[PDB]
Amino acid sequence: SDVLDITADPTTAPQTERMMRINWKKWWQVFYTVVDYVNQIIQLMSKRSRSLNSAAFYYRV
Repeated sequence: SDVLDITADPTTAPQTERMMRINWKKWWQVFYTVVDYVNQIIQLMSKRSRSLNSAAFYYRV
């Protein structure tokens, strides 16, 4: 066999293959962190479901 022939680098865009892989790696990292932040916002917006009921029932002493 040999590594100088089996699908060499004629038009398989190998260099771009590795560069693209790195792009998805980072995009995913910032993506997981960005998505988490959004979840915190939602819960923060829906947290107003029974707030007044939490203080009235939590302050009944």
